[PDB]
Amino acid sequence: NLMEQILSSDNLNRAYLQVVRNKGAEGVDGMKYTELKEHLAKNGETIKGQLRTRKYKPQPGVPTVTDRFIQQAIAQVLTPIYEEQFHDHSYGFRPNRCAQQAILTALNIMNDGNDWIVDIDLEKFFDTVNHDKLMTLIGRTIKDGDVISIVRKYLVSGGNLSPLLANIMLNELDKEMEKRGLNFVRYADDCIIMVGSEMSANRVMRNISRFIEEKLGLKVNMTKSKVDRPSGLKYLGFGFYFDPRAHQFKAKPHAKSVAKFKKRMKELTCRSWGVSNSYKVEKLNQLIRGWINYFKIGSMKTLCKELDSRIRYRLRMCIWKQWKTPQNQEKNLVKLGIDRNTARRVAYTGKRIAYVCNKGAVNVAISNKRLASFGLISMLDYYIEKC
RNA sequence: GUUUGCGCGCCAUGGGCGCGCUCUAACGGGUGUAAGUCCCGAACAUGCCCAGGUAGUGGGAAAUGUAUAGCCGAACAGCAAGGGUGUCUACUGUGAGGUGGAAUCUGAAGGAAGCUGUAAGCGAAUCUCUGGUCCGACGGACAGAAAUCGCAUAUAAGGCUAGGCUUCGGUGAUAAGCUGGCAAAGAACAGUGAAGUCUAAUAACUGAAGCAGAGUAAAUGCGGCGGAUAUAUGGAGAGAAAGAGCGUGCACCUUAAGCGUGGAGGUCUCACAGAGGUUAGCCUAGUAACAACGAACUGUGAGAAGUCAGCCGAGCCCAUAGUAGUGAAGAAGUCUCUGUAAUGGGGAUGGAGCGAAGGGGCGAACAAUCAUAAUGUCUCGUAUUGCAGAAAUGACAACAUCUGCCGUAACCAAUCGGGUAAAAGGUGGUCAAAUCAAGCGAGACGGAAAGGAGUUGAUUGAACCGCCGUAUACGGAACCGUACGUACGGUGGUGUGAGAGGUCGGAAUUUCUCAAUUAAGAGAAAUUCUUCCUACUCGAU
DNA sequence: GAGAGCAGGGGCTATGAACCTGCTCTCATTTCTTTTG
Ligand SMILES: [Mg+2]
Ligand SMILES: [Mg+2]
Ligand SMILES: [Mg+2]
Ligand SMILES: [Mg+2]
Ligand SMILES: [Mg+2]
Ligand SMILES: [Mg+2]
Ligand SMILES: [Mg+2]
Ligand SMILES: [Mg+2]
Ligand SMILES: [Mg+2]
Ligand SMILES: [Mg+2]
Ligand SMILES: [Mg+2]
Ligand SMILES: [Mg+2]
Ligand SMILES: [Mg+2]
Ligand SMILES: [Mg+2]
Ligand SMILES: [Mg+2]
Ligand SMILES: [Mg+2]
Ligand SMILES: [Mg+2]
Ligand SMILES: [Mg+2]
Ligand SMILES: [Mg+2]
Ligand SMILES: [Mg+2]
Ligand SMILES: [Mg+2]
Ligand SMILES: [Mg+2]
Ligand SMILES: [Mg+2]
Ligand SMILES: [Mg+2]
Ligand SMILES: [Mg+2]
Ligand SMILES: [Mg+2]
Ligand SMILES: [Mg+2]
Ligand SMILES: [N+]
Ligand SMILES: [N+]
Repeated sequence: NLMEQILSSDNLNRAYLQVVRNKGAEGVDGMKYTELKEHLAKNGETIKGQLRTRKYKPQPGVPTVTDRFIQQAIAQVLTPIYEEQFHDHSYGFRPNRCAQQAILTALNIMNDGNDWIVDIDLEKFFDTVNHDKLMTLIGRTIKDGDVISIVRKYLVSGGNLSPLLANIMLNELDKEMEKRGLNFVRYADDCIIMVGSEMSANRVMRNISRFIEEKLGLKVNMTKSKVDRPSGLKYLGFGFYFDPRAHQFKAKPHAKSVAKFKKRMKELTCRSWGVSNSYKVEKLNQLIRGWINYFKIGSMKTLCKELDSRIRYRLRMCIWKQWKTPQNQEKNLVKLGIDRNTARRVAYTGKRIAYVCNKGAVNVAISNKRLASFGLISMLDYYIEKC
């Protein structure tokens, strides 16, 4: 019956729509995602019969569009009921779940008083699992042998099937967390487990590693998995800290995520980048919206204002280098309100770009108000608006 | 399409090789056959230091100037022949046009071999040693090339900017260079500063190594080797060594804005004829040119402005033109020494030739594209086999798993000693399974289906970035530039900007027609995209 | 304006780094050219 639910016209159309919304690469067949509608209209009976009589290929990284499409169909039918059996503190590749929820729940549990963190990471996941125990776990849940044959055929050969099957594999780890009596959140093969004591956390860590290497079959990494205080814990891009009052543990953008944002911002504000500065401002704005929307549940106000000053400095260097020329620099400085003596003095200091864009007449002519009216969004103001 | 940028000729105020005349170290001495060379003797004025941040006097150590004949002339100021304008005014031509004034810009990095006065800088054979800088292409530094070696270099080597931490801590002056947060180069100013050399005197009153970070790039950095170095490159030691100015000779050699002179091809104007249109009369264009409207085209003569930008282009065609110009002070040809990566340079004969300019066509060659008997396998059996689950009975008291401590200072955060599967404990018993057995696979082992392991031609190469060698000139030695400076030779790299006009060609959309007044079928008017052309207007070099 | 420091808090991973407040403090520039992306 579950292959009849896979091979039902609504599900096939939704898998097609999700594939053409993804707009992924073609694969080994080379077929376009725009070609998928024609090939469905000309092989609907062929695809459905080749799947129902178990003769289908899983042709083998990017999957082929027909392979990714059938993977989508099985994933849309198997993300429910598996989602019904899942735990509450699992947040990765699930509907209505994200990293923000994980950080909120981790903060609430640490604020209960579970200071010591057990970091457990699963290493090289779909390589490490054997297919038979995974697929008899799926068989414990799914009773239709056609689904078992097609899913195993996809495993012996990313797309939405793979994180679902991974979350099925790690739901046993979550189940034994609930059985053991432990507080945790898990996104997707990265889980932090929160207990109260160092002896407790070491014992929990070794018991978990023994469980995963024995019962689950996966092998955990000795390098990435560790025990740590929340000051030393990163999780889904978030660092952590303790507020000086004891009321809250509070989320912090980790230094790696801050460095990622700074790298993308320094790319988007290159001086020699030949696009117009309105385009750089627009791309910078979109990057700022994405990063602030990810980290608005963290505490980064000093970081936001320092990054604002950095962005404005780099944009002033961009504008000054686009003027390029001492008469052009003097003309625009006089236009923006600098007197001609200071404007000529600064404009014939056009080389030393960083120095003159740091201070003085360039800071007055290219002001924060004028950059705001130019189109630049402050990190601080958008951050205060978001939370 | 970047003031100018073409051919040919002339001319040094440019450079060589000679001849002369004069001058050469503040002012004097010496030393000496011989002094511009080597040595010796003052003052004044700055630089620096006697400091506490200054002045003002007293003092003093190195350094510089007055103060070598002389050179040069700022990114210094002024003058300035000329050039441009779609600005304005006059005159003259029938017109294309021309000439003269004002106004404004310009007078440039390549010949008025522009002119005048500076600031600053420089300023003497040769040898030896040494510092710094530059070069050994281009190319993120491969490939290709005639074109250094090794290493490293974009989740950014490296340099630089502002702080922090840990250790330490007084001689200074000359002085090329280095750096000032980076595309590259210069000039300016500031801070430093290599190599050595020189000094380490006097007296007072009134900053270094490192260390991790942060920020900042149109990318080269370090070391070796070889070479260059008159911005008269910083110095040290030798050196009785040359340097400068003026004049004058050489069938001396060269030069893009100087002087003279040529401008085809296209474009435009006028006058005659023919061809036309319209009312013997008048016109022949315009829309940038092609195209299309239009009667507006064709000859002949007379004139006017005017050329002159490498990118695949040897060579041939048109016309100035076999003309200007060069050639007998000796051409072409031939022979012979040779050089480069390539372009060349001598000689000896020979006796006359050689031979331009702008713009269009055609085009060899080159580059890019375009065309011309197993395994395995489908379906059978054979023995197995991977991973679920349930359970007749045995073996035993240990197996997991979750909660973080002990004492002491009269009172604990290894705050004080010890430990971290440390106390005290909870929680669930722990496996071994005879038997039975799911679904999906995996290999074997055989038996039959099948199945098999260049030529030639066409299109395109629109434009652009350069680098390198020689010659020849400049800004500003080098480096960067002057259209890749230009000319001639070599080499890589990028790829077809916008508007407007045409093609209104090909394909799509709206509406008609055919099909049958049926189609996501075909044709047509319009529209859009698109192939292609046009410096016509910009933009880029 | 961009960039620093200080304190100035408290609690815990306690003689450190986290954050969010302030003060409080500096740095002010070649009055010139040239050439390609
Ligand atoms: Mg004398
Ligand atoms: Mg005497
Ligand atoms: Mg000149
Ligand atoms: Mg000149
Ligand atoms: Mg003078
Ligand atoms: Mg002088
Ligand atoms: Mg000198
Ligand atoms: Mg070179
Ligand atoms: Mg290079
Ligand atoms: Mg760096
Ligand atoms: Mg000197
Ligand atoms: Mg530079
Ligand atoms: Mg200089
Ligand atoms: Mg030499
Ligand atoms: Mg000197
Ligand atoms: Mg010339
Ligand atoms: Mg004429
Ligand atoms: Mg001309
Ligand atoms: Mg030409
Ligand atoms: Mg061309
Ligand atoms: Mg060509
Ligand atoms: Mg021309
Ligand atoms: Mg062709
Ligand atoms: Mg010079
Ligand atoms: Mg040079
Ligand atoms: Mg050059
Ligand atoms: Mg140039
Ligand atoms: N020109
Ligand atoms: N060029």
